[PDB]
Amino acid sequence: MTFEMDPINEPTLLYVLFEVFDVARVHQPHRGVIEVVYLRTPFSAG
Amino acid sequence: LSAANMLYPIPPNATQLPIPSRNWAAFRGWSLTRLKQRETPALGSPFDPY
Amino acid sequence: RYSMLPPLYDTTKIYLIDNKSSDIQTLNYQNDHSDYLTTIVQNSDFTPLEASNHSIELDERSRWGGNLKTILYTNLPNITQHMFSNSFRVKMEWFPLRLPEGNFSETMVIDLMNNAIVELYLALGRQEGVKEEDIGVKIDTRNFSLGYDPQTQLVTPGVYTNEAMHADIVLLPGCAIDFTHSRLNNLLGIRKRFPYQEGFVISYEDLKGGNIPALMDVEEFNKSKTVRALREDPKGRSYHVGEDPEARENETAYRSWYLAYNYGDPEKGVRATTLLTTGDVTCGVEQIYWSLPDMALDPVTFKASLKTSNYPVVGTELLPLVPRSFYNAQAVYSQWIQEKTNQTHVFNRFPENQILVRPPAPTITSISENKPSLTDHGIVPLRNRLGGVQRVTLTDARRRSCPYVYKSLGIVTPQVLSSRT
Amino acid sequence: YYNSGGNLGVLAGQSSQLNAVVDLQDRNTELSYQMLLANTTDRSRYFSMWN
Repeated sequence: MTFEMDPINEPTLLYVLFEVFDVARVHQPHRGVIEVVYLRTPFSAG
Repeated sequence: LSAANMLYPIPPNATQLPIPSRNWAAFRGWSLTRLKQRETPALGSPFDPY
Repeated sequence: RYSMLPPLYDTTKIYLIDNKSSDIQTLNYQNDHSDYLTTIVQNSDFTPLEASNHSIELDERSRWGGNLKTILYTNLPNITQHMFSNSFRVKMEWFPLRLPEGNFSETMVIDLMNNAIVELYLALGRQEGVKEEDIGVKIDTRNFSLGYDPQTQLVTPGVYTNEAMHADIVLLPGCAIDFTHSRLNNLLGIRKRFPYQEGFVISYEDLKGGNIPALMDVEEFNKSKTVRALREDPKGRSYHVGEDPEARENETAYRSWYLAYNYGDPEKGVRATTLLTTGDVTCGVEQIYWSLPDMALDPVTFKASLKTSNYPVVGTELLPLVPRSFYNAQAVYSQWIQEKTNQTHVFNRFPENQILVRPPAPTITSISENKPSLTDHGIVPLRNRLGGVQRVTLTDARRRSCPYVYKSLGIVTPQVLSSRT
Repeated sequence: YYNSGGNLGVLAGQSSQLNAVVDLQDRNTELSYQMLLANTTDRSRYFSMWN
């Protein structure tokens, strides 16, 4: 990606955010067991 | 905002160029907006002295 | 299996290098060199902060173990407030003392202790009206029994033998030293015979039976063939020869824990309460509880608590504080040369007093040293979802998060153990 | 604290003893809650029990 921007004096930062699929399903087998599996699909996670 | 936010610093002029390789499955799109370095904090630490 | 790379099989190597923690400084603003955060994922394709997102997922069909290898080298100074190696307490009351921090030898620490005692005497200890020789605390590595002829009940030479033997505690009636929260006893050499009870509160009236024998006048002997004790220092300091009732008048009022440990009742004296120990300048060698919350499964009967130091312990090893002993035959001569070159008499403020003189340097100098240590901690159970960001914490034996740790490196080799789960 | 590495929501069962919450340096859950409220409900009306 290349960004052309209006220049301003004070130093700044870019906050591009990639819209992804960030989901998590919670499985509760029995009486005090909670297991959550995460999945961020483009940006690998969980 | 199922998303993955990445912040790239900007010297007070001109343009910039991000990002290396990856996979790109189930990608939904982009959302871009400029913030100020002074205003944006660092959330990765218990305290931000700067 | 690692995402965006072909899967690996059987074993592999995971490096918890602390140098990678300097690439994610955003996560380690408040973290020292012993409680930092690192990233396992080491690939140049991503910045380290982004590579911290990815996680290494060992297969869930096996219980993955791991051999943990450690490289550690802490630059811990000998005398610290962190290790309770500088605290001190002297009664006459109950004035605490502090020693300057830094790496010092046994004789240097003894000299600093004496200097601190003298300085506290000069600070409000003498303004109230206490005469300067009435100081009742001294640490003299001497045996006040050499050349003590029983028939004359006095030591024949006019000077106490200036040898090393073992460090002791010299106590006058009244004033005494009682340190329980400090570890100076480990380096000077004394330990409780029955610890765990209350603390180390050896004082006067405890060292009964070891009063320092007096010394005879060499000049008066050569002048008139007469024998009597030194009742007066040439500079004007009484030796308390006639004091300390219930003890014969040929002994001074000082108690001298050494010569009270020996030449005394073993079942009733200080022998039954304290025992000699070789001077370990490291204030007692300790161990570091290697702790790592993320990959290693919690060992048996440990729980993850709130304290940043009270994390579950993955492994342990000896603290790299190895006291190496040096031998110098002319230790006293070297001490005299050092005193001359110091150009000041701060460490020896009573060169003429036979009891208040600066203690001789021991012939066995055992200055501490810091060395890197590589240890193998055996097989450690792991998880199946080893994350990117990991916490690596090294803590004291009391779970106090020792901050002097430098270059703490851990290597983990996963292995397959059992099956399922 | 939501996405700091040092501070985590270690919510877990008594027997599993494994964290059920993971946050990795990217999920701006604060902005997530902001957008969620701004989309589901109108935000010109102030609710005082939260801010």
